[PDB]
Amino acid sequence: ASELRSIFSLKKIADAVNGYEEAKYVVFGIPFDNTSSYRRGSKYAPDSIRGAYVNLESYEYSYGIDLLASGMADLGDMEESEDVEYVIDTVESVVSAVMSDGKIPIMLGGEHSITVGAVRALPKDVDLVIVDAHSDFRSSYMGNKYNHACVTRRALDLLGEGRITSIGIRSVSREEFEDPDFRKVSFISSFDVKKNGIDKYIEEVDRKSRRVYISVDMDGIDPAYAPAVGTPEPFGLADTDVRRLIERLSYKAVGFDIVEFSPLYDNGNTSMLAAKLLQVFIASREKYYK
Amino acid sequence: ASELRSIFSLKKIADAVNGYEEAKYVVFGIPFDNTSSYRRGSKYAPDSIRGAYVNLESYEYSYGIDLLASGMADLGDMEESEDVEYVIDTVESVVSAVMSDGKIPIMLGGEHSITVGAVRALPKDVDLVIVDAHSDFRSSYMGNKYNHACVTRRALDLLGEGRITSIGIRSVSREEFEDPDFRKVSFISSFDVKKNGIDKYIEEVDRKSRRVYISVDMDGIDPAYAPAVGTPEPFGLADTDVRRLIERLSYKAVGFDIVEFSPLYDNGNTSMLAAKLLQVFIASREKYYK
Amino acid sequence: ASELRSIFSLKKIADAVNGYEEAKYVVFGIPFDNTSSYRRGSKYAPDSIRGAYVNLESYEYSYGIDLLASGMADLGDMEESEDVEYVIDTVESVVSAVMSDGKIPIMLGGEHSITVGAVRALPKDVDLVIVDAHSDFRSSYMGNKYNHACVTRRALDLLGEGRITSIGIRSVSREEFEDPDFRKVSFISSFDVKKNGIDKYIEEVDRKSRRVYISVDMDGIDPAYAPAVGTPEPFGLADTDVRRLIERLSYKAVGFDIVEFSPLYDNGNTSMLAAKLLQVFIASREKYYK
Amino acid sequence: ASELRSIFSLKKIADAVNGYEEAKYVVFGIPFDNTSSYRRGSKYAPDSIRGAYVNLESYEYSYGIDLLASGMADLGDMEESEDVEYVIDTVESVVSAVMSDGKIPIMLGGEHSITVGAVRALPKDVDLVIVDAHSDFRSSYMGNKYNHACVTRRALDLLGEGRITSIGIRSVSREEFEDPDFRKVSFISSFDVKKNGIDKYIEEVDRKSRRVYISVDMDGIDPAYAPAVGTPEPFGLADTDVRRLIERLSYKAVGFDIVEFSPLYDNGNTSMLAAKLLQVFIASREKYYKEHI
Amino acid sequence: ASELRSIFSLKKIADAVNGYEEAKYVVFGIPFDNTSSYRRGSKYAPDSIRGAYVNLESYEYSYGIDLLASGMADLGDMEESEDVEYVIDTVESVVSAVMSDGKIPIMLGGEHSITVGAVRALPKDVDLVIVDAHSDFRSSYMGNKYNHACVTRRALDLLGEGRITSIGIRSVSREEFEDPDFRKVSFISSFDVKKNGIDKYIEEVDRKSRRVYISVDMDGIDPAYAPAVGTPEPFGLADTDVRRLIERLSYKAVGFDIVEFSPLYDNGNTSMLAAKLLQVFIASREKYYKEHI
Amino acid sequence: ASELRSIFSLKKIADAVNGYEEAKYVVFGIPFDNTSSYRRGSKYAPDSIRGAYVNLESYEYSYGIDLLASGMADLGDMEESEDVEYVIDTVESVVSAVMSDGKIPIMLGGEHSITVGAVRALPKDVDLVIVDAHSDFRSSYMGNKYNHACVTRRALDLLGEGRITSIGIRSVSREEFEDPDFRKVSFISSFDVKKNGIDKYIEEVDRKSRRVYISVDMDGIDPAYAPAVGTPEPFGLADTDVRRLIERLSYKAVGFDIVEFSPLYDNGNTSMLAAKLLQVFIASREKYYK
Ligand SMILES: [Mn+2]
Ligand SMILES: [Mn+2]
Ligand SMILES: [Mn+2]
Ligand SMILES: [Mn+2]
Ligand SMILES: [Mn+2]
Ligand SMILES: [Mn+2]
Ligand SMILES: [Mn+2]
Ligand SMILES: [Mn+2]
Ligand SMILES: [Mn+2]
Ligand SMILES: [Mn+2]
Ligand SMILES: [Mn+2]
Ligand SMILES: [Mn+2]
Repeated sequence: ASELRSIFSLKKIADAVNGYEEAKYVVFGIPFDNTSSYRRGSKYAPDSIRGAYVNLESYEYSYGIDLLASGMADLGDMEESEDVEYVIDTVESVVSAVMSDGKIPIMLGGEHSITVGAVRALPKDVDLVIVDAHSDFRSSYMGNKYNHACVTRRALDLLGEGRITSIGIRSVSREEFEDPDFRKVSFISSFDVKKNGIDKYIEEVDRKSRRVYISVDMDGIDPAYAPAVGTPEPFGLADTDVRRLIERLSYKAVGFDIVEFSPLYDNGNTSMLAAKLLQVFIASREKYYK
Repeated sequence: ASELRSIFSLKKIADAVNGYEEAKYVVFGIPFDNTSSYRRGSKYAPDSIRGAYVNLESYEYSYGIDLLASGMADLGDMEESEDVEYVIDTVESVVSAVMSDGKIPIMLGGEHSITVGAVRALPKDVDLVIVDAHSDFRSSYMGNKYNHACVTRRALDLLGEGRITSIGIRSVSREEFEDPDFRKVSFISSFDVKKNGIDKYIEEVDRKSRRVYISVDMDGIDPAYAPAVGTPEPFGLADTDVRRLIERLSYKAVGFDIVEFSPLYDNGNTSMLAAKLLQVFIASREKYYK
Repeated sequence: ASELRSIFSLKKIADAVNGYEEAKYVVFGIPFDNTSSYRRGSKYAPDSIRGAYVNLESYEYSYGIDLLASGMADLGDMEESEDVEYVIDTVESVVSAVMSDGKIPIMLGGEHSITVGAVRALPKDVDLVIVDAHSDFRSSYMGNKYNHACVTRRALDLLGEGRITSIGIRSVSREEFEDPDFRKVSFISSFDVKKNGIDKYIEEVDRKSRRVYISVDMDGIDPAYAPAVGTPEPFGLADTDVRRLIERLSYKAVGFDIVEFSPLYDNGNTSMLAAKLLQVFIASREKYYK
Repeated sequence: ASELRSIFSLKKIADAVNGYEEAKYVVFGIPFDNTSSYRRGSKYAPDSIRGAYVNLESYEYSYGIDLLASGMADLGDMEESEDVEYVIDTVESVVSAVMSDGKIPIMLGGEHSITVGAVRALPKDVDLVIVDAHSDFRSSYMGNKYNHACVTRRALDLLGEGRITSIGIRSVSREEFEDPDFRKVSFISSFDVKKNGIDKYIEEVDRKSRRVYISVDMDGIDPAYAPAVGTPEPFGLADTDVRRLIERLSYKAVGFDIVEFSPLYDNGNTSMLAAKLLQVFIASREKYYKEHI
Repeated sequence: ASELRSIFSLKKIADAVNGYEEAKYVVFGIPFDNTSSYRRGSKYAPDSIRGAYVNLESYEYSYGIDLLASGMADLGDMEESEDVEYVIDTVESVVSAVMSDGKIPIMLGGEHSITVGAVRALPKDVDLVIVDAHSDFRSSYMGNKYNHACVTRRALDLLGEGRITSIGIRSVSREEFEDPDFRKVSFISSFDVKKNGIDKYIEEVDRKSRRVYISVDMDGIDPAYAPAVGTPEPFGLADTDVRRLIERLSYKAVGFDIVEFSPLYDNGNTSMLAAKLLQVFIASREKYYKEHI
Repeated sequence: ASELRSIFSLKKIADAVNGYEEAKYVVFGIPFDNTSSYRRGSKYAPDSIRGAYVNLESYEYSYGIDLLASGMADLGDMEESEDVEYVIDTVESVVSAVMSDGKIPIMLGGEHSITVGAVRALPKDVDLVIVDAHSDFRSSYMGNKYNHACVTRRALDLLGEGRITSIGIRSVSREEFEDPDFRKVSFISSFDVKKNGIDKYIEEVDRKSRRVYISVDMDGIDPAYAPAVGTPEPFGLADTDVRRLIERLSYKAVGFDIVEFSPLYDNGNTSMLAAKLLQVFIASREKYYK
């Protein structure tokens, strides 16, 4: 009976051996999809990342870290729901608790809008850093203020100006651009990165900010390195630009998330890049602290 | 921390609420693939069946049973291995234990050859009932006696004549047919079923056998109702023939298994039929005992 | 400029050569999708049906009817929305308007929930005829009484006992089976049909009803024939069982809708089946009024 | 040097072991497609059939015939060409030739219009038996008489009345149905079959004809069994219906072909049925000659 | 009755709001394919482009141009035809016509051979700028002069020397390379670009030509960015390289087209780049006329 | 009968018009696959490369070389086997025989493990050059020392220090990093290449080595360019980095293999890249010996 628990186990991130009590890093999943209009399937993103992860080594070669000894847990997934507001509420209290207990939340989702709940838990020293191809700055979309095209908006409301940066941007609504409050966020385009490099904007954030929260909207990355994103936008960042950003900023991170790609639209390469960025986050941080 | 175990959970069959201790039905998964030459992916079958299952109702309408109150557990999956012999050994001891403890093993696999381990645990009153498009009767295949094209062979060696029946058969090797021992198994073709019906051969088994073990090689079923099978064979059984067989024989079953289909070769309809047959098995049996 | 309109045209059903005024059958799409919790994509089915239509002939062989002279019209799609109530309200209006004008509404939708709007606009002497794998009889699903899992409950409230029949049903939640009002609807299982034939249940309707509305939730059909449906359920009707029903009730029908299949889950076959069901409705009816 | 030819071989039908001269059954591909409108990819069918064959046993259980010892050869594929007339003319020579030598041509194709070729080669006693969802009976299509929707018409031009049957049909253009010549061919609807059984229509042909040529347009079968046909038509024949047709008629068959499916549109199940249907033709024919000769 | 036309509409480019008469930019599809050998499905490109466009914003951030107020119209698609000459002749009339009215034709196609049409309509001052992985510069292919591998050749026949440039090329048949006439066209290799930057070659064209027509053969782009092109060729141009080409040249452009990709071969990313490239042409051109007129 | 052989032919590389005797480059396939534990399908890559080849021209533009007159040969495939050792033994023989005859072996395989056989047949003055994402330096994997995760360990045993260089490496298990013998191989990261360029590492080989063998494990290339590889790893080489290496070492090379990509995981692009790498090897070399 226990000899059976010893032989069989449910699906998990391979290196998340530690339970919650002992974990420095707490990986969890939020299967929410219900405001996405173009491609659907983000619901299934966490699970497919658990799938991809087996192909990965328990040791990170670039950083010289063994993830097996990094203290990761995987709680799994929350109930599927159709209600953005309930989903946001739950994220909020979950992120509170992890952070409160001296741990670092790593949230795997479907949609971007779950990040709103995370922002709600941010203290005043923490600044927000987004990777994204769109400014999610609409006042509302589809009669919902929590449509995943409003996340940058919701974040402004909660944090104020001189607090939020988003990088990769190359899709913006007119309604958004003409808004006065638009200038209250630092929007950095993919074209800017392609011209001046990534380190320049990584510098600005590393100077200005005591602590950070990193949210990765997968579609900021060019479709070539990430085909399965929910809303593809040509001319985007390189997977290495996002690696570099994470690499540099992870020592100051209170929390992390990866959102907005759909396992049903490719054969696994995107969920692979996702699982790998989850590695870069934990490995770069452990090297730093040693 | 416990409020978290209350919100998050790892992937499972939805109705497998009960732990091992309280379960009448013990679902587990065996991710083995390593002798399959044509299509690969059975490794991933159990997981995809967990996936499909959510679309299903917790109540069975045809049998009037609520699976939530049927006492199912899901232990999960065993370690992936390349070694048929190790995999077979482990299956053997697992099946022993469940049966020994008054419970009914329900094994989700990749390859058929894992059934060999199950047979090894069968008492003398139990007879074997297979659904399959091939006689897996080769003496050996690819320098392995445990190649999944030898399962009917291995089963003969263990059980003797007048013990094994396989239904759906429409692919047979010459080497197999010319073997003297071939007649020691009751091979029933799909063509026979299409002519005389299924109930006829279900009758023969229900008369002759005190108890049974049911093993479903998914490819016995016609490709139309099951596209993702590992080795497709046209002109095969109807999904309802297999339903009917299970429906009728489940009250005498000591154990069950579903094998030989690959989630990567279709969009989920096959793993759906699989998950549904898992239902028909438990529901038809609970109705009988009431 | 007018010689251009004669050289280019927008995507249409190739036999819908008549404008509204001069039409007997009015074809329109509803790209609504937003309560489907398994497979998503319904939204795109109208477009795809138009696409499949090109492979069909103008002359339906089995009825000596030429569809190019059947008075068909194609109005395209209604703007996408996330609001169920609002979508239903609009449907109610379009449907009422069209029947008032002595025309017949062929509604190509996404979800089944749009059928509610059609039900609202129905005269005391029209009964509802549904093909479906599920009873769709929930009082409410996922915080909503217009969830597509409720379309039959909603039909009941509008129409009362002895007006609604649903064929193909094999998936029922227990809450629905136990609700007292369940029996006020003639629920016919696919098992009943495979056993007693389809004509038996057709006779039961042709007798008891002066006029009808036909709703095809495409999953009533076995996944062998409609693999692209939103919620597959094995052991279903044959495509020829549905053809037969349409063939037989087409002369009494006031309207007709087709729902619940995501064209993304296959390579065209399902939407071809949907396009052929369309061509059947219009040819069997006209053949009649010859 | 020659040890290498012993280790490596080009791709073919695994049982096609003999050279042409020693072969009874000569399997060959014609990758032609350039008249097909709706789904394209027929060109690759013969290759995909060779690939699926590996999954099949060399011995056919239901006939008790070992295909390895049934005198099969595989010539491979013909060059691709955009010209219909050029292919049809090429087929005709290849069909005539193989029949002269008392061999049995099995033509794996793309489109159905390659069949026209084979029909030019037929003696007066041979009748044509077609499995198809449409009456490819159209005077012309897209400024082409040899367009793959006109195959039946071009067949009637060659054979005349009472020589041609086509089974499974369920899609007909009024221009064909209104032709006086339409009744000069036997058309059996997939609905006929589903109502009267296939055997009835098999019985008629067997009694009437002394020899046949069998042409299988893969879309005559219901899309559930052949999902990857070039022009799908629901409410078709059962995969078993076509098997029974072949089982019962292969002993009189002078030639055979399989056409109009496209491997790009599924994961292999359609080319697997196509390969099985080819086993069935050879095997059931060998069963006849082992029993009655 | 008329309330219904207010609720329902046929599918088109979401921003193509104006009728022809009031339009500056006239977008139209030509679903023609019947010369394409390797991957097929170009026919469906224009439809798939309209479908991806829904994912794009009506306002283009990098140019500060609202497309809804840029005078776009969408005529829809032309009948399908199997005849190359017939389509090319049809295009030529449609291109001439739209240019006469001082409008700007945006031709969404399948194959590249539709471009020939548009080239017949060009005035003497207009030069042709082609993005392509091959030199579709072949005297004939498969007994066809208007075969889609001969587009460049037929272009030279019409314009003569110094009038034509083609960028990104990395696949050439020796029969072309050995032609004396090969040097009468400017061919810039994708390797040239990757070495010297795209701007260099953009500078040359801008200085030389007073006006241009831009033809984008989608396979000139590296398969990483356009996976679903009809004839993929690795080591291609960056998606950004083509954007820069358009950005910089759309103010002189009398016409534009996008061709030779097939939506059947991916999940939408290629038609999404195709739709973005069309936004880029219109937007960057409007930016010029808002700044300098 | 002989006029038939002139009209039909079996699947071949369209420029391999010469028989063995008259050939300088000998192209052969090894459909071996049976130690790959993630994606399976390598086995089919030779066939697919032949298929992609049809889209290529006979004349390679960038080298003024006509491949129809380069003395190429295509021998087809070796019978499938499940035995690694045996496959390797056969490879060893074919490779030795071919180099002895002063011919160059282009081996199109499935797995990387076949390269071992080629390594066995190498003279004291030929160094090994590998493109790969992983170090492949395990002493043994999954109960086997000829697992494809070991191909570099096995290379070392045969060749000793200062003879083996591997470029693109970004995935290393810790056991390999810690083994003392690790440093006896020149391991070049894809990060090193993106930073310092590729030419730097090419110079390092062109100098230190008289002659070489080139092995392309296709996953060394970033999933953007070879999405169909057996084990994807993000942050990799550009396809042009590999082209460059081949361009530069082709004149010293004694053999050349291409491995580790399953054609099932894409729609042709990877095998096109593999076919183009083939055409590069043969054109860059010949251009040279002009
Ligand atoms: Mn976002
Ligand atoms: Mn975004
Ligand atoms: Mn089996
Ligand atoms: Mn089997
Ligand atoms: Mn339903
Ligand atoms: Mn329903
Ligand atoms: Mn035909
Ligand atoms: Mn046909
Ligand atoms: Mn071109
Ligand atoms: Mn091109
Ligand atoms: Mn590797
Ligand atoms: Mn390797």
